[PDB]
Amino acid sequence: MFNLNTIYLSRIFIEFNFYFLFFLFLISSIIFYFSKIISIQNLNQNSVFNFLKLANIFGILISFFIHIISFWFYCIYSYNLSLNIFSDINLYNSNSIELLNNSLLPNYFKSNITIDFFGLILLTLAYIVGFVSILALDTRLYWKNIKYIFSFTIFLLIVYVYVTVSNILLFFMCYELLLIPSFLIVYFVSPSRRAIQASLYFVIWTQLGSLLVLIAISYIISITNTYEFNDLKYFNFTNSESTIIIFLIFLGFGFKAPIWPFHYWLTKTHVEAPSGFSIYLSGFLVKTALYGFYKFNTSIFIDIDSSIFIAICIMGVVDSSLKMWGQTDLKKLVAYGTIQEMNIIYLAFCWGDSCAILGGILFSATHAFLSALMFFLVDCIYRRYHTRSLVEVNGILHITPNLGLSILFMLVFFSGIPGTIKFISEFYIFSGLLEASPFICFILMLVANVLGLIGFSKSWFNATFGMPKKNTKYLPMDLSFKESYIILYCFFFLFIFSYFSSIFF
Amino acid sequence: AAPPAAFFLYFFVPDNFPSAQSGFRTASRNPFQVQFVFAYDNWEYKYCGQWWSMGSLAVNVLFFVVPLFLWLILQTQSDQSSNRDDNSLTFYFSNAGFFFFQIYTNTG
Amino acid sequence: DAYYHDDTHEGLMNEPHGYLTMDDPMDLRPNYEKSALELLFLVSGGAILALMLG
Amino acid sequence: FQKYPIPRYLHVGQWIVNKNWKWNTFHMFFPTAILCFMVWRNSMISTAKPPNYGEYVDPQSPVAPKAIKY
Amino acid sequence: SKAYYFVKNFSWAEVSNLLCYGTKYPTVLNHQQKVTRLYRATLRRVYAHQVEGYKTDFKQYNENITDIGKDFNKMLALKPESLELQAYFKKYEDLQEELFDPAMIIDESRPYAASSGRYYIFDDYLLKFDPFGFYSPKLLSENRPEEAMPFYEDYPQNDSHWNLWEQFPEDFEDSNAEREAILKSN
Amino acid sequence: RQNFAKNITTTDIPKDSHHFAAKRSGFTQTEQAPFAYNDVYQYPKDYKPWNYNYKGNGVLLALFLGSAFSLVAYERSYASKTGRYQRKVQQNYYQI
Amino acid sequence: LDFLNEYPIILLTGLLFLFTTIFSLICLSYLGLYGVFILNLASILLFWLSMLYYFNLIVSENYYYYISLGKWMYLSNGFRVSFDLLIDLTSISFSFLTLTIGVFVYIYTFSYFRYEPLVERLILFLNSFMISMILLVSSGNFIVLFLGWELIGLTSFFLINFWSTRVGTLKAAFKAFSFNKLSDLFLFFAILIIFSTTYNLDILSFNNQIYLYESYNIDMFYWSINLIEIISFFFISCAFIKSAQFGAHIWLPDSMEAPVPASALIHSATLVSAGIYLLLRLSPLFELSKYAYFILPLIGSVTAFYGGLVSAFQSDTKKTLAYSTISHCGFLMVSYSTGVLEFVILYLYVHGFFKAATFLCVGNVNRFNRNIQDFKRMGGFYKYLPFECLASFVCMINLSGLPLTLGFYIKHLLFIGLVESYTLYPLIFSSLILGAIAGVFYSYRLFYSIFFDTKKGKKAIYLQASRIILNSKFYSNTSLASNLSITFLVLISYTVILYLYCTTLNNYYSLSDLKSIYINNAYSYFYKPDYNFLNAVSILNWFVIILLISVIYLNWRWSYYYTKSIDSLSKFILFSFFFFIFSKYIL
Repeated sequence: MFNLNTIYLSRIFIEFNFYFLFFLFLISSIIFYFSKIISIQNLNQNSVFNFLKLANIFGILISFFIHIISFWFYCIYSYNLSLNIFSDINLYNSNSIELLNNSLLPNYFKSNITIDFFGLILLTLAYIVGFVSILALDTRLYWKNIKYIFSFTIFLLIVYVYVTVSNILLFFMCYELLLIPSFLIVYFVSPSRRAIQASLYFVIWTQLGSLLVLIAISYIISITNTYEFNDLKYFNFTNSESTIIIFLIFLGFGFKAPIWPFHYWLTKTHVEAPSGFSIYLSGFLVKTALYGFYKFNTSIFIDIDSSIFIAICIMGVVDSSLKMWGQTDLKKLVAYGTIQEMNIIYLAFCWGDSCAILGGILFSATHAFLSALMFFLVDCIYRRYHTRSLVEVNGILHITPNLGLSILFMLVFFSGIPGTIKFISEFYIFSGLLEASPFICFILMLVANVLGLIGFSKSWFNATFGMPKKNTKYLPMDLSFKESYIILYCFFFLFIFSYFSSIFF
Repeated sequence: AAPPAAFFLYFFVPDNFPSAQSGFRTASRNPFQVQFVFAYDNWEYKYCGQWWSMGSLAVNVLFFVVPLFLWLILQTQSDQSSNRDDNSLTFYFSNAGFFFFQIYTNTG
Repeated sequence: DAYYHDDTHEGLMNEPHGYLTMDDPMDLRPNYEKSALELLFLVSGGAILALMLG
Repeated sequence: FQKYPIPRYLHVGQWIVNKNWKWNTFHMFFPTAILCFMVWRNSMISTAKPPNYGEYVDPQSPVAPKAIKY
Repeated sequence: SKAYYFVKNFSWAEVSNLLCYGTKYPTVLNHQQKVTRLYRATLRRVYAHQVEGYKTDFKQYNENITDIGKDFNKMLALKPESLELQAYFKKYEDLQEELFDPAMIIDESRPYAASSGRYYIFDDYLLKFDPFGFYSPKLLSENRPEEAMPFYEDYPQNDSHWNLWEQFPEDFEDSNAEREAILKSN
Repeated sequence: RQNFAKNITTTDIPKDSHHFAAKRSGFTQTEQAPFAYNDVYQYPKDYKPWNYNYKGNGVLLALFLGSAFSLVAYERSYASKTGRYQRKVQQNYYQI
Repeated sequence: LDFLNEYPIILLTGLLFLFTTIFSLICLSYLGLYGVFILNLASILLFWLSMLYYFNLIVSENYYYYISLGKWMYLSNGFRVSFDLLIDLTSISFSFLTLTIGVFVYIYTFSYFRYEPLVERLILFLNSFMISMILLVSSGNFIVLFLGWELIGLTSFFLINFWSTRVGTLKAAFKAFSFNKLSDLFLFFAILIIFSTTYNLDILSFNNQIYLYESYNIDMFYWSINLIEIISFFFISCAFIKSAQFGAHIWLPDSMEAPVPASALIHSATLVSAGIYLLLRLSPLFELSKYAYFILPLIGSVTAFYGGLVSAFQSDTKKTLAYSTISHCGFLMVSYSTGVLEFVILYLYVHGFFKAATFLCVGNVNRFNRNIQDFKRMGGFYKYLPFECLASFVCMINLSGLPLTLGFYIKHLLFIGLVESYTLYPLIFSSLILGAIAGVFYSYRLFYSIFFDTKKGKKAIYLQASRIILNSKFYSNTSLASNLSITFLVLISYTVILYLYCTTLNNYYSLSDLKSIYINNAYSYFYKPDYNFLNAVSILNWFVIILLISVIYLNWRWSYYYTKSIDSLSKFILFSFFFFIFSKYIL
């Protein structure tokens, strides 16, 4: 009983959600600019900043809500579309349906909107992680730097255009557009003094990766004078060009999604960056490298052996997981966990368009929520005890017990109890790897799920237990409602997304 | 041992907005603890080639040659997959560039 | 035991006490973080119930 | 161990006695029993059992195990 | 006496020194201090093996402690540089080593005992803490301003900053009553 | 720093003034001037700081209505899926 | 009623227990000490009664149930797994023992920790551990089995490290945590191999189609390994880590600083039995495995000998019980290597019941001695803990396997079915014989040193427990509830063990089907034994008699009764000879 109404519902919702967000951003920006002369906080009760804050929060939430309904529409649409071509067995008829255009708004950037499952998963992750991160940045924004309240709406708009285009050039441009806001946030909002050099490291590594990706994109564009993913079906690349392109895109996207030899920038940036932006960087930003690579991996025929890339990813996993024991800073430990699971996800895209991509797609969201939760816990500890080092804080239980309980439950979920999506993603990827490489699968499993887990658990257990004897005059209070609800929502999302529709994945 | 007199401390950017949660009560820090906090970040090697023998030479060499070992093991198991007609380590191209669950519609 | 003291006589036997949350019961601030997070939970649950189950 | 004071502001569980524990026990026990009854009632739909004593499974009956026609 | 014999990365020499003498560095002790500490350690070990033992013989225990007392009384009157005193030290350190038990009974009153530090004791700073005023009265002024200081509000426990503009009841009458009254007057 | 106003207009802050009485008389030549306001917060006496003091029915009613709508919507969807105006109920049901 | 037989209420009562435990954990402020105690006691009693009703039906009659709660997770493209429970003989055998021991430990745990500030936390942790273990043994597919495996490791990490203010206990808990992570890795790799082979996770189906893959091989990078061998290797490795066999046992003695109810649950059935359960759950796989055939008897016998001899030298009561548990786990491994699945269940039940009772008695003694667990500072405790003395005597004579007790029969059954075809048979048999005789030594040492030696303890204990003002009808050094718990536990243990003995060891075989098709001739030497076998068992009988004479009549100290002790030994020898002559030849 699928008809045209659902098709047009899905398309209209996809386009109109973007225009909703854009009009919110434009109105709030106009109000901010034209209300005062200098555009800085007035430090009184009637500051425009207040309104702006609410506006931004409002919009994201509302857009997310619309997105959810929008997302559901797509699912049904996609499902039935497949059916409409699976059951067309008569040789005389063919599915020839041509749609119209909405008469209210123009197509942004003169392009036709096309969407896929992994793009909408990325958009949902952007929505949720941006909401959490902007909630975790209230205290950092103050006199003379309130403008960066607008950063996450800009991120949402850019990622929307990124995921809703079949233009490979606009794809690359939207991928490139994400650097300036990130650098500005690290430069102007971070409180630590060491963050000035960390931003430079972030910029230089990420831009080297972007330069490699740019070389590959220029290669593809010049050889095939086209900007559509479809036209690549009618042009063949020789062995040399295919090898050059695959190496360039792998290295360039592995600079951002940190492969083994390039994670120094990520470690420094997480150690020095503000907590909210750290949540955004681990939860969502690195995933932008997985998406683009996937697209460029799937549109080209490559006739090379993926053993070198698989070995690089596995070396990343082993190197990151072996370094967890000797970490006393909790934020660095969370960064290393992020590195190991990012490399695990990046491994799943080393077999092309095979069924290995489903585990990677699910584990991207799994890591997004796990990293958001871990960095939020680190932020709570840092704001409570004014430190994030095991040698300075322990016995988080017995004083503010809710934080300790959250730490222990986070450890359980990271260990991967069979009731959540971490176990599902591990099962997918490890089944495929065991069939593809048994000894490699065993080695990777032992290194990741035992040694790294033991180091992680030692560093986190020692902080939770003990006696907080040092400074009783300055000991803090327990969690607030905001932090409790954020942690509970992360747990709930993991457990309940273990129940998503099986048509996908 | 006497408490340290000079060590790396915490630093903040100019005009930083302080964190004032839970009444904004900050205690004095322990010099040994701060020294440990900032020691590893500022640690550096002293002469060229010091790393190789630092700790265990055999263990360090084994750690250094890990990626080659992984590549060789993958090559051997690829040999095993080739004769059994198993999944090889290649970028499979069976969907002709069609994405996973992608809307493919026309206008007009 | 020999010299047991009942709860009424025991002055160090506690009744339920303590603040559940760091939030001030008599806060005079128009804070909306809690309302936003309850909106998130309630709308997610409603979207699950009204769109996905059956 | 000898009892020692616990701060009033802490929501911790050392040496706590609730004077209204009987009604709370009632109001936590009975709805729990009802919820478990509903779960069990739902689960008995998907419960299997071997044939009873003195009964045999006819191999040609629909309930008997089946193969696949290729 | 802190019983941290095995929970620190000690060598046997350090543990033997701590068992025989109450310190890791017996070279900083006087002659009388060393003699008395060795006598106490020897008597403690003999009691731990011949009174609180497996099949304890009281008569043998009395004989051994009498002999040990005679020997240590001889030890006390000797001179520190004498070789006989060094031989006595070596003999009784060997006795302490030979009766060493990896499963020593540690008194529960010692700092690093098996049941030590099982409870966190709250001091008066935590007992008197009440930010919100349910248990202890809280002023609407939030503090008492001391002289030579300005009157400032206390920092709240939750600095959320996720606040709206000031909320007013609907149809709130907020006309400039004073200005209108004065302008009407003149 | 916080900059919001504390003298709200929506309601009057619950307080009492018997606690912390001022001196106002019998001063010496060396002691300090007495304080001015001295009012303290007053709690409703039925407030439990260790649990939500929630006595409403809105959340339960909303969740119940959502679940009931889910049930009726599923019934309609199943009836439509079988090509019927309403569900045809069999006379006997068996274990799955 | 036929409705009860057709639709089990075990699920309803177990769900009630689980939900009450979780809600008590969350809503602990509404329920005080008494509220939590009463609520969880009601739930656990209802669960125990329902499972006791169904125990007879599942064991004697051929009743078992397959319950599905619903589709749970997608684990492959187009594949979904459901939450399945299998209530059969193998599952109920572990679950009933766990539930009974847990009920009595629960009642005892209130008297223990009588005035501690965190009794509720301990009670709820014990409930959580029991729930996890019961869920583990009732698994219907491999995913639920893995969930239970990870849950028992996690909840035991919290019973250990209960004193969370100490990092010393944190180290001990972290040791077990690391060993459990290794166990989880091994189990999950084995499950991955199984799913890659057969593309299913249902246990029952796996037990019926694995024989079709006996002649299969897998390609490791330079090796071609038989499929059954590698799967059995990984399963046996994780079972060895959980059951604390030799080498991987070091985490278990360090687990003894947990409160004694947690030790009673952990060391008697539950955790240490988990590995054994795995061997019983997947019997055909290990029947078709060469690695199991070689490794189960050798490692089992070495573990039995090692634990038995180390236990006899311990002075800490909890350490003695822990090493006895290690020895009995080795004996259970050997009993499984026998090939008779009934003997394994009998050994499991007997050891679990009597070990739990011994832990309870030892815990009361330790509480009296003010947290000093070494009996070098005990002695003459009979007049202060008389019930503990007598109940402990009964429990130790049953646990040590002394002649004319219930624990004698499991040892005898183990020695009936031992296979003599192993290459390393001499070492295995010597280890088994040396470990069998070690029970008398540690049982005698524990009982005599705690209760009937000279006063080796501090004067404060004896003198403060004996003041004139304390003379009353209410006088006691323990609680009445502890005595009632131990008494009822012993009575229920005797009843259940006698029922199982009747079901398995009678001439009329009454036990339900064990779903195994590997049958050997072990029962023949139980049904129709021959002369040389009887002589061989008499040899070990006389060895035990000599050891008993040694522990009774040896004087290690001077005493006023030394000469009379020698005279009494001579009198006993002469009287035994004359009594034998009279009983055998004339009248």
